[PDB]
Amino acid sequence: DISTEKTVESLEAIRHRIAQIVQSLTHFLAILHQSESLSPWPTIHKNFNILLSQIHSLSNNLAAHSHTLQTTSIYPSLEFPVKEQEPLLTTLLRTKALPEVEEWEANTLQEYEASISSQPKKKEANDAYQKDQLWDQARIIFMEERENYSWFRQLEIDRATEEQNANQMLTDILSFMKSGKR
Amino acid sequence: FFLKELSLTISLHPSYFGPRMQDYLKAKLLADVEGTCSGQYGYIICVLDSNTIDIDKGRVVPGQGFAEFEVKYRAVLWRPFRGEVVDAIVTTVNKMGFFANIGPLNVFVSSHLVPPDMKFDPTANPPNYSGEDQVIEKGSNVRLKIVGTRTDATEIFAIATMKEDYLGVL
Amino acid sequence: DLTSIQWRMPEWVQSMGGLRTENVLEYFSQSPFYSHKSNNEMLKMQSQFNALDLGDLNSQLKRLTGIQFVIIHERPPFLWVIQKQNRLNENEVKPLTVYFVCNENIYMAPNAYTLLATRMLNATYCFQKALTKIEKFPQYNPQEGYTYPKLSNDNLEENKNQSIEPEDFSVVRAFMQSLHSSKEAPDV
Amino acid sequence: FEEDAAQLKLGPEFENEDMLTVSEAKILIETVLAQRARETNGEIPMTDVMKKTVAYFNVFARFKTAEATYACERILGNRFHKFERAQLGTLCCEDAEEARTLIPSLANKIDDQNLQGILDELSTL
Amino acid sequence: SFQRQLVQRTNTLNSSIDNATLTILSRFQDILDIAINEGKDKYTVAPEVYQIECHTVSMVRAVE
Amino acid sequence: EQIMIAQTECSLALDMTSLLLSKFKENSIETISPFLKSTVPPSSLQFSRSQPPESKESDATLAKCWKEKSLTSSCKFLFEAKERLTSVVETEHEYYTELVKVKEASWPL
Repeated sequence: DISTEKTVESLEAIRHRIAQIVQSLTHFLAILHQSESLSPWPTIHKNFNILLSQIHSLSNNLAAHSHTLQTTSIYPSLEFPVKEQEPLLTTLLRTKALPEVEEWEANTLQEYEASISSQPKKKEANDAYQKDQLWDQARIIFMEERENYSWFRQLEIDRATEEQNANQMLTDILSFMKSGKR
Repeated sequence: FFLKELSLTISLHPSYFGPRMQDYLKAKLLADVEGTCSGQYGYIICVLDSNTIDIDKGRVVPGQGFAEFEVKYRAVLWRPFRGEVVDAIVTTVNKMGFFANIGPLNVFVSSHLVPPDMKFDPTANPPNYSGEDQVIEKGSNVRLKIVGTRTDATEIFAIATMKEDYLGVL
Repeated sequence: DLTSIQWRMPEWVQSMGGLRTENVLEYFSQSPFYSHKSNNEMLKMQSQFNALDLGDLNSQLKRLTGIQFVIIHERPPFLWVIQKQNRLNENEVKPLTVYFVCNENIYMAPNAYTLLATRMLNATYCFQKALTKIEKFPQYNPQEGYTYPKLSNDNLEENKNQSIEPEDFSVVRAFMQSLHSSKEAPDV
Repeated sequence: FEEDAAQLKLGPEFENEDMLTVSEAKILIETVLAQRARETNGEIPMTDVMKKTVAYFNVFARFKTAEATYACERILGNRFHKFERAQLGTLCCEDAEEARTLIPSLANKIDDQNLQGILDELSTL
Repeated sequence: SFQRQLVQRTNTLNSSIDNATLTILSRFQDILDIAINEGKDKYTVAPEVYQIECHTVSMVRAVE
Repeated sequence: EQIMIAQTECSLALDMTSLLLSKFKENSIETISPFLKSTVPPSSLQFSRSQPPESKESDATLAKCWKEKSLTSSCKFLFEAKERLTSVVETEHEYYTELVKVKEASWPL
């Protein structure tokens, strides 16, 4: 019975993240619309950073949420208009991406298979688990060398102390130029 | 929140008669009333200056040299009353109650006025009052029903409860 | 394949004049979406045996185990909800896809995650594509800063503070402002 | 003397006055600020009362838009009880039974069906 | 004081160094975290490219 | 253009997901694009319980090859950026050598 709660809740978080990235990118495009000419490139990178925050939280919400989503299936209910409103919803039921880009994925399959034509029989994935696992260990060794390091004088503040009493010594001679007490 | 008409007297000084008094009177008004609070009208959020700003008078003082300019103005005020339901923003959570916060007024929800399903947890990462899945920490606007209000020194303070239906976590 | 694609043989509907009740599973039987070891089809085999013993549908169906295409939400005269399922008992049900009358088409209902992944992938693809045939044109310099080479720049054409001790409009802006004041200057 | 809750009861002047809306209130505040800025040196202390409101107002933007407010206004109409009005547009959700509980003063004031219809319009807004 | 001028100035310099250099550190660091493939959906593999992009570009950026 | 397509498609994500979550909470459908509420009533979309649904080798294969292409893209990035940066060094150095001719010859700066 919890799954409906998973729907309203986790999809509330999702639609929230969408509400972020979309309208925020409207703000983005508007920032682009500021352009009499040149775009602020570093700002653009900052925008892409914010996008990294978006993909961060979104990928975060993919999580075990997909474990529930895989069983899910969209369908319009009783209040959905029937006469000819459907086809746009069929597009909403249409999971199809960019046909050129799906063609691109097909290109990746067929051309990796072309690499297979260059390399007729060569398994790698089994030890590729140790490819990524060597990434997994070498990252740790990398962190080791990181932790080994020293990281970032204060004496400069004490240089002010040289002029501390020198100001007090400034008080000294003036007291002589004043009182002249010996 | 209300939009009402209030009065206030500005006692101007000769030094500022010039030829643009109107401006001075308006500037002085904003400064004296905005941010203030009374038990009678409550928090004077801000004054709807412009168009809704009347400047009558005034009659100079005999033994003072200062003239009193009566002013009628429209303002946004926030006055609370026992029995009103409002959304608040929890600020702190102590085994003493719930230190919420609505706008500019501070609302205290005595622990004794909180359901018996919300046990107090001080060990939990951040002191909170869960039950009962529902977890109310220092970041969860709750719904309360003002039970009693007080006005001590222009300032206002009342207590709210969570005993009725449809109150609590939002 | 199972999404927004044509699969129509309208003349069948032209004969039927449209759907009624069980006849939806007729044109659906014409559809690939129809299953052969569905209880609709194994008890279609029952129609090839017992024939008479099928009732409407759901009585003969759900009481018997296997794949089924039960009806629940009519939407006359176009849509009709018909979910796929798998009974494991005369009582138990294990529902599958909601096949639906898309009118001269019936489709499996897509995962939300599928289209969501489509959105994520296409969006991040727009990001990466923004990084593709665009990046590395503003070449960096500590001194010159980012640079924008051209056969001709036109079109148009953390440092230092203290230094030596247009307005393309010929103050035309204020002149236009004065035009605003002056168009009704006689009038105002 | 008068320290009840009601049930619509308390100060007469305040009762007479119309309770400003949340989103609309914030919009008006914004408008006011814009008019003031029209010729400012820079700064204008917002004291402490401003900060709080600025937060609560944004944390309750039941109409983050200049038109949202107008839409809401259009949807409404019948006064009934300034308070109740602003209260209904400040809470939201959802069923009748719930409406009475929150605003017992509604007793035999309005029906139901209608209420439900209004809630649906708000949720979609 | 003339002291805090040059002192806070140079402190801004080293702080900026901390900024860009730590940027290079973490951005080069987490690409290694990005290396994971198995046990994750292919569509979840898609973001990782953009992740690596932002990390490396952030690196050369911080270098600049 | 591209951001228009993807981002507005995401707006459709927010809108239709709002159509789904409008079955219960009303503080969700509110964010839909203005044309939609004028048209289709909320709470229209509804989820169905169905299927694993399916899986294929293209999943793992693309999951590998795309990461390969990604890390290699990082390599090309680091190397060609190394080129442009080295060139920037080659350019920038002349300035401060001429500034050896300046400051190391004692001139105002």
